[PDB]
Amino acid sequence: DVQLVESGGGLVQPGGSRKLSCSASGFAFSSFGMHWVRQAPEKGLEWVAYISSGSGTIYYADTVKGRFTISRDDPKNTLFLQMTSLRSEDTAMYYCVRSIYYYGSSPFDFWGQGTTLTVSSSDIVMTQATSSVPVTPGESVSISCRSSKSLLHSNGNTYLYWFLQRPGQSPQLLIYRMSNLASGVPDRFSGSGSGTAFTLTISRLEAEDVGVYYCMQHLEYPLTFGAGTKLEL
Amino acid sequence: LSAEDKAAVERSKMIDRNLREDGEKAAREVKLLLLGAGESGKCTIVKQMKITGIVETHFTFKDLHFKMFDVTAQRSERKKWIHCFEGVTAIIFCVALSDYDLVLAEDEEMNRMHASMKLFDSICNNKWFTDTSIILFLNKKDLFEEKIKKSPLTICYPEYAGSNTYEEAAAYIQCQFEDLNKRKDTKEIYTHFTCSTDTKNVQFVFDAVTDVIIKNNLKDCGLF
Amino acid sequence: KVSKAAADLMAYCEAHAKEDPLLTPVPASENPFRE
Amino acid sequence: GMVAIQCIYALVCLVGLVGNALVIFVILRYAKMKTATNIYLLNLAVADELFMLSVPFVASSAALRHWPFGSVLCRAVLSVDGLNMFTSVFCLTVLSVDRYVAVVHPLRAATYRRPSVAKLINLGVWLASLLVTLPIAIFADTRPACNLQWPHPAWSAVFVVYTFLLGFLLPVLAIGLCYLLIVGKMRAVALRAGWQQRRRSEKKITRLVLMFVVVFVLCWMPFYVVQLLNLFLDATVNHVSLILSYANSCANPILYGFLSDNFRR
Amino acid sequence: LSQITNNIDPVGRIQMRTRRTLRGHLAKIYAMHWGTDSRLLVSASQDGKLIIWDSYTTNKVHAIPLRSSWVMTCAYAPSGNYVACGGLDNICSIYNLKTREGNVRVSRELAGHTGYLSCCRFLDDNQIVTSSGDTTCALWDIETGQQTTTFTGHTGDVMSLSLAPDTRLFVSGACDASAKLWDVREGMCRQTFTGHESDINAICFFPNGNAFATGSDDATCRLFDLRADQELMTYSHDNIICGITSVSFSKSGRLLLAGYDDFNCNVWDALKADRAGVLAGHDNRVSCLGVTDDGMAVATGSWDSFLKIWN
Ligand SMILES: Cc1ccc(S(=O)(=O)N[C@@H](CCN)C(=O)N[C@@H](Cc2ccccc2)C(=N)O)c2ccccc12
Repeated sequence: DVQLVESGGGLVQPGGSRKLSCSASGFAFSSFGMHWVRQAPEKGLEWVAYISSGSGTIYYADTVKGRFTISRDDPKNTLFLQMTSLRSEDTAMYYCVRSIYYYGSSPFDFWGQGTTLTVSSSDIVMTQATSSVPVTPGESVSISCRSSKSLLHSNGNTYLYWFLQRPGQSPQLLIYRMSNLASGVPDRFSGSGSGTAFTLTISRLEAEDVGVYYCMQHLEYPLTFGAGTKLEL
Repeated sequence: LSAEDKAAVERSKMIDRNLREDGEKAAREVKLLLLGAGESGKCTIVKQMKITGIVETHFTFKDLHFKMFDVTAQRSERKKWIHCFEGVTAIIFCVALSDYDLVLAEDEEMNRMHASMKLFDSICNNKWFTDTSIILFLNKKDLFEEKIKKSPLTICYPEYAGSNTYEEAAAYIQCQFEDLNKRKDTKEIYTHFTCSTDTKNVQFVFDAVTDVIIKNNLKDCGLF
Repeated sequence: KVSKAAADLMAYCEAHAKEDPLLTPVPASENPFRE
Repeated sequence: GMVAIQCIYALVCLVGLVGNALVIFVILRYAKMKTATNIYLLNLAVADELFMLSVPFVASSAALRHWPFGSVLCRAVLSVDGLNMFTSVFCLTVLSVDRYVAVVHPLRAATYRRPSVAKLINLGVWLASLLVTLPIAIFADTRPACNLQWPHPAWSAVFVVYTFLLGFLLPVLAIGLCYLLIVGKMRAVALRAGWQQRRRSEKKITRLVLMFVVVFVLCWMPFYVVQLLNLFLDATVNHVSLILSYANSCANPILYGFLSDNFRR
Repeated sequence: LSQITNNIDPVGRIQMRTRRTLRGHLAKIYAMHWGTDSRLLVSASQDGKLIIWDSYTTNKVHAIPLRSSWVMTCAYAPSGNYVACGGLDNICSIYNLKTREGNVRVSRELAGHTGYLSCCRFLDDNQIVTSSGDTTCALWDIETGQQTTTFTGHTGDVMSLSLAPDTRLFVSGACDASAKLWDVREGMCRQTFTGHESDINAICFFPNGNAFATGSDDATCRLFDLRADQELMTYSHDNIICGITSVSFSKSGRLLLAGYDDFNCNVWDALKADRAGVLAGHDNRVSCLGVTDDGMAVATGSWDSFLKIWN
């Protein structure tokens, strides 16, 4: 049973630090790349920091580069995120995501619950050209997304990830490599595209597919998510 | 592109490092293998350890780890799996001194001493264990000396005629097992007396495997 | 009859020889094994 | 008589050239830098060939009684000549220490005999050798011969004895202590394993570890004692003294790799 | 069959260039297997480690720490989810590659055999054929772990296995110079294959499915059929005085990959038994060999801890 619970419940005053914690359970925390994703109230996701197995590759986003610090503990299975020099734009959920990298892998599988922290008051741009699609169940729904750079590489695969976030829940992967569904997802999500334009078709929509869609690229750091296609009933 | 292949290479290089210590942890420890025919008397060598498919035993003595393997019951011919153990420190042998009079209960025409000696030559003269040392043990020395005062000992070797004393025969059969080997220029043969009395002969095999790993270290230095 | 049964391999080797990179020469760019 | 002196000059170069060409062949085709020892053997193998980059100039200039090439290149050829003889000395020293720590402390040498550390310590003694070689650049001059020029005799005396200790005395004492402790514990293991009689394998080692040290002396000590005769001489004692010193690195290929069964296999 | 096939001849000299060399192992390699994707291949070595190699980038996908270092066989399922490893311990520990955790967890252990496990091959995610050293083979499961069908018809020790394209019938040779075509549905042999004289070591099916190659330790290979069962050709030559450890076919079934244990491999003509290519470069005796289902490259494994990819 994979579980990613975060701690540090409480707003922070500008001019100090919070240094929240995140523990892991049900999986080998040492052999997974931990990601940090922020989400302000009704806003698009944004990658913050990523550490690999053994604290080897530690990347930060230009918004947090030089301000936030990530530190993991393999013997403790606990991820410490030291956040200093905070401001009002740091108000988000701070999702914690695990990821393992190999051929046929499923990156960004499990998302943490996140800590909704509030504060006392180039890069590949992923655009979806659509923010809200009010559609009741009864017909098929297809959601597209664009990219500033062509995601077609030389090896053959196209690195694209879809995430569905339900109201009050954490996102989870839909299709990795733009054509391969993750574990635990029925064959309803069919991903298509070529280079820049992409398509995610749903043959039959249920109460499980109603949420915000994100199209994230994993080409260059910092990682950028989609605009956010919200669904209504 | 280095998008996700860098993390894949970093993961591969991470387990490339992890597999390096595991190879070094397995290299610093002594890997031993013991053989023997029916009633080989292997209960002595497996009892000094501090602790279908073969049995494996771990025991650490004198700040040195030993990985001893017990063949046990293997109805399969050794020709198809004796090359897997090519690289052990010093293969162990366990011959019973009480096998000169009793014959094998297979065809009523083959002596146990000659059958064990035929297995010693089959294990020593092969294209796999040319360099690995052999450590043969003379089990049940009290049972052997009890029967030598009643038997002429000529049952096994008919061309022999000497004294029927333990110290004489233990040294005579020691040189006899040291004549069936043809690789006298590459491998070394050890001989010791093992029994329930005067036990704790692990100091002999500890000094024996120390001699082999140093001979292996001299090969590492390029001196042989 | 085993003589013509031996010739049955001609119907499978000569028909699948086009998609065999080992028997027929293939460019290095199409092969994923490149330096 | 310079006929026999010039004859052995080509003999040292020819016999050593075919020797190093065989060592380079048997290493990068069979060993392929397996561990630290084969990497250390590869160090002196190319250092001997780097030493053969200077032997055609010394043999021909000796017949010319001095150095007619120039001054800018002579200071460079003497630097690399002093660099390789420092490299060959430093190589045999740590290798003997590596051979000492490998047989005496097998569990401790498992972390130091890695191919990673072997390459760092390989060039690590290279930069350390230039550290003892750069004094040849601080006082490099040509006053027609092409030798070292010192302003005071006390400076020339303290310098030749500085490279006598850290270049000859201390390294030959290290290889002697390392090899003696190797055969010392090897004999101690013989008495503990029940082999009180000296076996043929240990006799082969004690003669090999003694041959490495005894040749290193009778080939470098004659080169060091004649330089002290230059400090305070004969016109026929310097020609063959360098010949036997140049024959050291020329006979080392057939001494360390040919005698051992690890390279010829 | 040399009187037939007058239209073909040895195609010059097959020169397969060494493209990739898998480094990282520290012991003797003994088994390997490929897949349809032809990018991930399993390999077993005497160091107690099961590595899932990446064929195109020479990277290690997984490093499974084996409990028994004396592993002699390993298999790669077509689903890419489970891999087996049998050896002297007779414990076919089938692991689970694609798991929810990071480390590879064992799915089911098979400790029902008595002889040494020689070869194992995955039929699917539910059935697996694993041979043993007690002169018999058995069909095993994963979710529960038992022997659905035990084939007891060989007088010698089985060494290798091979699966048909449909995985409904398989041939298997033993040390008694006897091979038998076993069935999976009813579970008994139809006709034996006795044409050799020494210990059969390697068995591999023909890509068409109506034939298979047999490799014994008498320095020769043979090609038997499944309809009339009579030897058509012999891969005998006086230049080979060594044994045989592996045999395989290409995608077209024309270039037979014979992994002789003389430190070099040989690419034999599968229709005329003529030396077409000699893959040399291995520093030790080869033990395993496998051709990808795509047919792009051929991986050869020796006891020098090196896995060479030929293309
Ligand atoms: C004890 C000692 C004395 C003198 C020098 S030294 O700095 O004088 N160099 C050496 C180089 C010998 N390999 C030399 O004795 N060189 C000759 C022969 C020669 C060499 C190259 C070109 C031409 C001739 C000479 N007459 O220069 C030393 C250098 C390093 C270490 C110890 C030294």
